[PDB]
Amino acid sequence: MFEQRVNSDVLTVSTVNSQDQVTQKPLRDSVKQALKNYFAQLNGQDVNDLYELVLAEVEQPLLDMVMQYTRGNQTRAALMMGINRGTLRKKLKKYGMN
Amino acid sequence: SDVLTVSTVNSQDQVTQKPLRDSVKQALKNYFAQLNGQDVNDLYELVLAEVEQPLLDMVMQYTRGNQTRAALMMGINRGTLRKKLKKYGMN
DNA sequence: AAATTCGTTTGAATTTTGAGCGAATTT
DNA sequence: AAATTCGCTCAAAATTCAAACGAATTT
Repeated sequence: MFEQRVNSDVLTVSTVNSQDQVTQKPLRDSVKQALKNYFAQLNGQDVNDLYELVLAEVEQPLLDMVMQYTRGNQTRAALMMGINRGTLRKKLKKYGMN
Repeated sequence: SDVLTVSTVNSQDQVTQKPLRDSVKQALKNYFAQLNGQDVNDLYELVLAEVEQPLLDMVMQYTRGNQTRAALMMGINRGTLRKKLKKYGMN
């Protein structure tokens, strides 16, 4: 009765395929494509912040949406994100979303 | 100005970049829509796992398996990296 | 009014980090 | 032959955390 939903098909993105059909592909693939395009435009420059770089780019929308979802309620937001309320307040401050 | 972007196509077959954060936002809007007041519980680990794996995979490819250079690129500790690789069983 | 949330401290648990080391590997 | 990396430890620096609690909001 319940079809298996793989973890990679939980957060998905609309894409267009070779037959102009709209399909959901994992968010993973978005991250992969972003990184591949990032690496290609390096041309051998040295990197030292890739994790923080990727992390900000992902934390900001996550907080944005979860704050919209809870209608500004930091306690619920912290509770559905699975992090301490203080950690959440910290992150929100970090991205000027307070 | 945006270092992390993905490729989009519009109805006129024009390709265009968009910030990765738009993808993340879309995926989440879809997630929240699909569940109807069901409880979300560990959304941060959820998203974080969805992002750490392709990151590790791409940086390990770029450095041809060299964990030390990977860790240096990412700006994390080599131990932290080994740990994360263990976590997603890619070692 | 009642409850919930906010805003903040405080100290404990957990995690990340650096540094050091011989073994194994790459150059 | 050398240099680099790995695999692994120790402990200390940093971060996350669960509690508080009154003030401030919301229900």
